[PDB]
Amino acid sequence: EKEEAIFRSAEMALVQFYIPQEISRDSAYTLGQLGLVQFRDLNSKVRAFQRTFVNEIRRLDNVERQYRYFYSLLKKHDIKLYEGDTDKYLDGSGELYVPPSGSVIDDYVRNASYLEERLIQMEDATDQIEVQKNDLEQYRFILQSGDEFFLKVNYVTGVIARDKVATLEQILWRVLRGNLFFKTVEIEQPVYDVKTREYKHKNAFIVFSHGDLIIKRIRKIAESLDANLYDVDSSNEGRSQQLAKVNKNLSDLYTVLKTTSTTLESELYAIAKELDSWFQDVTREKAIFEILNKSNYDTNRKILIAEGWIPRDELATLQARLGEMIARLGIDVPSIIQVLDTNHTPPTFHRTNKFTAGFQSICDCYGIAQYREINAGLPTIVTFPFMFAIMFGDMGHGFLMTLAALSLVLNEKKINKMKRGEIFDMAFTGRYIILLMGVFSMYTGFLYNDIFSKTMTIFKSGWKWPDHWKKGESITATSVGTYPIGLDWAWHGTENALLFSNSYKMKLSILMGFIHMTYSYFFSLANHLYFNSMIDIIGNFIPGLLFMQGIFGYLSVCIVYKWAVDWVKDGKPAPGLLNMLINMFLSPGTIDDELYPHQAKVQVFLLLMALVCIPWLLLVKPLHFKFTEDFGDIMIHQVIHTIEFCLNCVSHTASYLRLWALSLAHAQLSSVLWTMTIQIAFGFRGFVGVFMTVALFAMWFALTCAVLVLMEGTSAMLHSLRLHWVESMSKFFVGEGLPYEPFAFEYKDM
Amino acid sequence: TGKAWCCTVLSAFGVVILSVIAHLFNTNHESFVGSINDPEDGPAVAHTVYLAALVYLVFFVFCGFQVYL
Amino acid sequence: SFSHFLYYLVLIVVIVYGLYKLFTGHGSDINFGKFLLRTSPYMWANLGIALCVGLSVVGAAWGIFITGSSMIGAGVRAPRITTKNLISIIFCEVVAIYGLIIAIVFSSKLTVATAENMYSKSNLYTGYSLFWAGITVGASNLICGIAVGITGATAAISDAADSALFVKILVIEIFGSILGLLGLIVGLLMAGKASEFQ
Amino acid sequence: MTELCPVYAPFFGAIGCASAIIFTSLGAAYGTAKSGVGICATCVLRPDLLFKNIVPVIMAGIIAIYGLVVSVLVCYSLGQKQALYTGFIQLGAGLSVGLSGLAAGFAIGIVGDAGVRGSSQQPRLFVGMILILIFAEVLGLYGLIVALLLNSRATQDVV
Amino acid sequence: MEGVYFNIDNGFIEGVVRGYRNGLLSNNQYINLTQCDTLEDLKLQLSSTDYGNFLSSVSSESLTTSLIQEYASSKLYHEFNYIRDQSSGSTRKFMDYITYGYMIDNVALMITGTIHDRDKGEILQRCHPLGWFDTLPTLSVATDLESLYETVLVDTPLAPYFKNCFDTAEELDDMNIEIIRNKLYKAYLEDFYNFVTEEIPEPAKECMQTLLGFEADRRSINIALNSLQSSDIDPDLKSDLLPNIGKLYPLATFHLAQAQDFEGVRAALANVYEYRGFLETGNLEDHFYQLEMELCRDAFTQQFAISTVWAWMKSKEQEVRNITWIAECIAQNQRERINNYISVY
Repeated sequence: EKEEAIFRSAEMALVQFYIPQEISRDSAYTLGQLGLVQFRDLNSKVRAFQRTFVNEIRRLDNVERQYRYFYSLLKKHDIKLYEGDTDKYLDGSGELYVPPSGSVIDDYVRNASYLEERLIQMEDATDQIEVQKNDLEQYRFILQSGDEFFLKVNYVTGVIARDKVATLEQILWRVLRGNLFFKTVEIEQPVYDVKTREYKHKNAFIVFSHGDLIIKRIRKIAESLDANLYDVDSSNEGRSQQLAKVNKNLSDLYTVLKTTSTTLESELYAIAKELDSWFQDVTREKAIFEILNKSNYDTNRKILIAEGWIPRDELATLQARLGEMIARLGIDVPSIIQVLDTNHTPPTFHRTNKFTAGFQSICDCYGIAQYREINAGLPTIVTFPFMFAIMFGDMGHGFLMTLAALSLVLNEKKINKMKRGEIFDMAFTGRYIILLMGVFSMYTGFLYNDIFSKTMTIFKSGWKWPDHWKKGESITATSVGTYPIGLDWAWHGTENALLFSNSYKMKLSILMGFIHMTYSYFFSLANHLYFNSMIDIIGNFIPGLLFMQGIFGYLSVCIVYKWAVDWVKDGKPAPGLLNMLINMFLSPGTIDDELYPHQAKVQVFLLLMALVCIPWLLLVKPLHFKFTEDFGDIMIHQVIHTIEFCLNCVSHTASYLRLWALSLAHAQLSSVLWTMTIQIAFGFRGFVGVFMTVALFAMWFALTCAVLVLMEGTSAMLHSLRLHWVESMSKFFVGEGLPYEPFAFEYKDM
Repeated sequence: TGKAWCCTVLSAFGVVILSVIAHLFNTNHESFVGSINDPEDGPAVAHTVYLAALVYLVFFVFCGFQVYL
Repeated sequence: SFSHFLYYLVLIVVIVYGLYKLFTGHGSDINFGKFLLRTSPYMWANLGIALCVGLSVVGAAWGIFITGSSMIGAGVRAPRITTKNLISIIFCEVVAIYGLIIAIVFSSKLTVATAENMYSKSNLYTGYSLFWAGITVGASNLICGIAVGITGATAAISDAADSALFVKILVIEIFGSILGLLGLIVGLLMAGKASEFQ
Repeated sequence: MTELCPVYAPFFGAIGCASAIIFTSLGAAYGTAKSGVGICATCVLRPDLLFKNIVPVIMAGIIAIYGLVVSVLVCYSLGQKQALYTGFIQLGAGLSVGLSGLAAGFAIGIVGDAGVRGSSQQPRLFVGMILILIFAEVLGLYGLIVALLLNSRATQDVV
Repeated sequence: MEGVYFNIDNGFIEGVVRGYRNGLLSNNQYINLTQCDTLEDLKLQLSSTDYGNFLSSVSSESLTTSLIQEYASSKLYHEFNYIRDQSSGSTRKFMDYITYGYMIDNVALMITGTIHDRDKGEILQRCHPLGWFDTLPTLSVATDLESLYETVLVDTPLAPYFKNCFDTAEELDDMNIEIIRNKLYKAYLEDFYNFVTEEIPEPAKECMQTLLGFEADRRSINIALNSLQSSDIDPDLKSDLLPNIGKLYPLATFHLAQAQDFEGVRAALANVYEYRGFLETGNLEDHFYQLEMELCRDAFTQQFAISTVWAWMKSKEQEVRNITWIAECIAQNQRERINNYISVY
């Protein structure tokens, strides 16, 4: 049974293949069909041109260049490439398929070369015919111009690109000064330059001059620019005769071009029906020969030594498949699999699924986890959606996003089958991400009592407004209870509502961020335990843990305790926790209001603990290394880490206030949109009122889905990513791992 | 069909929402007619929002039929 | 330059006005003390809170563009740096959060004073303290952000050049990122003995 | 005109309602202009990215939205006989949102231009640009928030 | 400071240019190229660099040293023109100023071909693409400078640099082309130095002043040494060719103008300590290229400077030459001088 590799990377095994040469080409093909072995470069010191399989790779590169020329021709002429072979090789299933024979690859190479020469000569002939046709057509257009064109040899007539006609006119004016008679008429249909196969707008230009030297100078000036000059006799009868001659020439050239293009298109259609298969087959052969290029060819023997990383659970499968290959070949060979014990950084492999793949990609974008290190995707599966939800907190927007994600999830098969754009592909891949974000946003908005900027009144409020009051009279409510779930709806639209919401959400963000950083730090502890780094536990984990606790965990505990204490009933002032924390450093031992008994002594002790832990974290590990020039590197790294950690506690606690910031802003923008868009509709009645309601709700929903669901939603999704990449993964994620990219065959699109 | 899909989605979202809003107005919910700045009459705003919801329902049914065909 | 000409004209006008008041026996008519005493401390406090947040944000944004523009250019060939040097962009955005924090803390002192106790010793002191503490925090965060962004751009380019370089330039950022912190601390010390307007 | 509520108190709040939109619309215009220049330079080669390199021009507009929100909240707290404290608070709330949005826009522009120019070459950079752009945008948010908090005090406990 | 306002427009430019720089071939890569036994091996080795699949469309039989040089140069010029397509304002003017030298070079190649009756197609193929202007092929019509300027070069950005080239005779020849090309590079370099001093901010103002002073010094030394071969030229005429922005100016440039022998040039360069051993021994061209590479390397130590676009173009241009040189030693099999590939990065 394959181990689950989501909590930690899959256990990796290095394996030597002593691949016999006579079956090497086949062996690689199986190792590429499994898609499980990540081969090491044993010839890393060998130059690219000095490697053993360089010539075969060069042959395959030439074949792929010829195929890339064939594709270019298939795109120049509007001929569709016949895609296929997606299910021919059963890619990703791990099942073996008989590879192309060496004779088949030789035939592919020879046919590619032969088609290269044939297509080169056919394209040359077609291009010559096309340029002749373009020249004749331009000459015909010049001849067909009205006599007024030749009214004002005695002149130079030609065709020149519009982007050059102004330059030509300016140059001719300068050459002839004021004696310029440059006429130009636009050619409606652009001409195709075969040299670039580019559509260029052109003008028929005529310049009148009498001097033979002046005429020659004008012709040279025009031809220096990409202009084609033509001879015209200026006589209507003679011009018509020349036009008829050009028409006859074009009639012959049209048939010649038709025949040549018919042959060329026949060849291209023959190629198109099989080009994809040839490309897929040659790219796989080039791929197996690059893999073998990483092997050490024992010249004295006839075996290639290939070192590859494979998941240990997959190891047995590998052997089985190799055995199958032998059973297919019928040859008797020595042990082709030999597990190896070497101190080489194994690749990081996390076994994911359609659910965990999105979050694993989210965490991998930052970096690849160290081998068998605590994976940040498993905790992000929940923590990235919920930190977003805190930043979002609305049942309406959350429900809209949940439905948007459900549209992708329920139709996941159909969307997977079709092609997707980059933005749509990203949205679909993170479809479960967005589903969780929407669900948790609904939950948080329920706790915030925020649905489309409005509040729900499910439960009896804990506040009772005065029995009677007059219109406009400032009334204050009295606490008769506590709202069971979520924020009490009593302070909806109240003057002081914002003061309570801000306090609550600041404290919520602080507590949640501290809990999420403590969880990450204990993940770091788990990493230390797994790698048996007791020195990291003693000199890195415990000191930093004490430093962060004594300050910010103490702040969190004080927040909770202050919430749990009835100050008004107890007759004690409500201490300011921010001023308590500030005085805990700037003025130790001076407490304006006593939160709890012996507060001053405890605060002094915690400050002393942090001030002792800073030296602890800074010195214990480097000194342990010294006592057992590298000690210099250890000391420098420890100093940097300690400064970073001490500053990061504060900068990370302050940063998680972005949860409150974005939640508050989302709520305020939602309420403001409600007031601007749909609240006005309630002010108008009748047909006007109904139309205003319809239009204003249309605008409100458009701005809610656009601004408050996608725009604000994207922002909150990306501030959740930083709280994970910078505040969560800064605590335990060493990173700098080797991504697992096993040698596998995949359809390669041209 | 994209226009029809967008319109029918925007119409269901608005049939449901305006029906709920009209029900809250008719029941004189505090969150909707509890403030002096809020509309003085609840049932009349409920009627207007109900008519708007009926317009959106007509749009929804028409665009759903268009999507069907 | 038009700006330099305007500066010189303003200086000359100020000098001439001061000399006219001084010579005519009315030098005391230009009374900065009366201006400070009679200007509402509310104006000073609110200007301090607005300039704190705004200048902290300005430095954060100024650094984010310097670091962000050099990360993007360097990531064309070395996209691996994009996430690695993003810590630089967090040192630029953290000064802003300091300013915001200070604004929150200083806004707690924006109470409403009574008419008679408006220009008192405590209220004038609270106005001056919250104006100058906001100025200090905002300008320190401005400098720290612009400086940390300039270091982050260098760090991104170095990381693209060689990965091992980044950790050595990040240290410089850690040196710069503290400069706003110090300002923050000093701000908290300025407005420390300031009280809500009463 | 009361001691606490002079006739010139509405001057500051009206200048704050204006400052919020004027400076969050300056920043948004700067960002939109530079991001659009980048988009026009890139989409000549890569039109397929156009309806996805529009993000910076969408974030700059969100800066303008943050100051249309602070402006509309500050304009409804404006009164003929509103206290000088309220006027100063409304000026500070518009100075904060407007300046923070200017900074955020100026940064959104410079960073969106760079990221659209680089994304036409390295698509993986699009994620980098959007992340650097969400931190330029948050600056403006932080201004709005301060502004919002300011307005939560502008009219309250005020005589 | 340099960093504050530099990245508002040139941050992406400097990042991309510095990424291009990181792709500059190192000494180890040059040695690996040296060991290549064939142009196919050279292509394979270059594929491992940031050159990558730049010859992937070239068949084995089509691999030639000229083709490799053309493709590497085209890659460099496409990178340059892209960077220009991302630049604006002062940087666009700076990058346009870099192209004006290639244009002066092309004007001389075009007019030199017109006076030798060589086909315009080959003459335009050999022309530097960066130095292209719309009317460059039209210089293949006239011989006298009067017609060429009054018809072509007045509208080009080279027009301001035609203020001392009219003195020569109407008839035009190779010596007159060299005189016109040196006058156009003197006026250009003085204009590009002024543009750097006034508009290009520091430390790209100092870096670009140093890199243009080196260019002017190299031009002056080469002009003097070429005039040495000629029977005699008026020292006043020589002074009209020597740029007036370099370290040599105004003393060493003067002494070079009145210099009439190799020892005269050596005496002139003795005073200046930056070019002591250039004429003492070795190859002068190699000495100049090594000094240019050292100056460009120094321009890369200074960030928030657009002097790095110039330092990347001249470094990369040396790289191409180096590759070409190596390619020659591989194509022609003369490997004795293969290691003279001037490497600084």
